[PDB]
Amino acid sequence: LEVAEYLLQHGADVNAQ
Amino acid sequence: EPREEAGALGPAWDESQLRSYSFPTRPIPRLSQSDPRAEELIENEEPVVLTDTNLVYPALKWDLEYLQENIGNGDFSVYSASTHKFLYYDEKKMANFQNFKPRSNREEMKFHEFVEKLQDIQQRGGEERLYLQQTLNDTVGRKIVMDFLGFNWNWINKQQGKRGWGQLTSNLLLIGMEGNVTPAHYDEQQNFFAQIKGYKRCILFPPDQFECLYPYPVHHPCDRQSQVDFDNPDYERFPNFQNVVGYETVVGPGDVLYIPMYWWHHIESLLNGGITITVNFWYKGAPTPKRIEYPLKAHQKVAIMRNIEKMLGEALGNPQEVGPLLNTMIKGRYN
Ligand SMILES: C[C@@H](CC(=O)O)C(=O)C(=O)O
Ligand SMILES: [Zn+2]
Repeated sequence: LEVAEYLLQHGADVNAQ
Repeated sequence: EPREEAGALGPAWDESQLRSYSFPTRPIPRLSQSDPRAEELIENEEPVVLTDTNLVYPALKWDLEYLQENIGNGDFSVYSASTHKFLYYDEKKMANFQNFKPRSNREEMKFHEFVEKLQDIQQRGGEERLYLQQTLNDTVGRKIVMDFLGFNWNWINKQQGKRGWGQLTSNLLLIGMEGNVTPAHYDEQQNFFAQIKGYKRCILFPPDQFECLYPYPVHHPCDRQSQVDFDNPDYERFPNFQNVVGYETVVGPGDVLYIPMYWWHHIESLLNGGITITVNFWYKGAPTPKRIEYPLKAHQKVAIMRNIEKMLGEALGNPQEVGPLLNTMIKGRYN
């Protein structure tokens, strides 16, 4: 179940440098 | 759809102030924060306009004069463009796409200079466009601090807690000229979009329309932005853009739009509506759930696709080799 958890991780990128 | 303003002051805006596009839309609900339907929409991560949060009540008195006198002497990022489109681009990624030349440029500038640049353009009838986009920080003056402290933190903190969101990361101050447009894109954070001055038309698309909006490659400076020119869609490159359907609303002073994480949004300052002012509230999304349930949601597949592109860019040692390998994987095998 780790491959799934790994690929489901998200960042926090937004339209702000 | 335009709401009548109290005191018989007439309709705040008119349909003639809206740009024309090729796709249909249906309205986003406008509800009171006390309405359980509004709570249900936020919990299910669907957009809603909240009309009575008082989230930025102290900021509703903000105009260029008040801000210039009180917002301090810090630097403000101001974008300049000759087109109404202010396409966002990540400057840290331009190295890997050095044939990309943005149509807008960023200039660091004091607030009084931004007002002066605004005034000079207004005077000379020029067609240059400015869009101030600056995260609020501790350089702001005391009166702005007092206003900031006066936001309805009681309400939004309870939202943060009820949804399990992460930290508040930023409050982006947005001051744009009439007719300004931020092209369609999705953000990797939850957003409460608090309108202060002027009116903004917001067109949202759910995450399951990924196939119709064609984001740039992850390693491109315009990562998360749509490749489609909403003004002249190229249906041969982007055929499924003929299937998009938006959720639309016009927010005004006092309104707060919940833009759920991963939802595409196209936002424009109404034509002939004067300057617009907005402050957003960006929160990190909740973690991946303890138990994964199948089949996955659209936004989970988006997270997967992003991570595939990130991994390949790293493993191949060059982001521009990502496309060729992906095509090799699929041609005559999965297509
Ligand atoms: C910057 C903003 C767009 C706009 O208001 O022009 C946005 O996309 C956001 O708050 O997430
Ligand atoms: Zn956004």
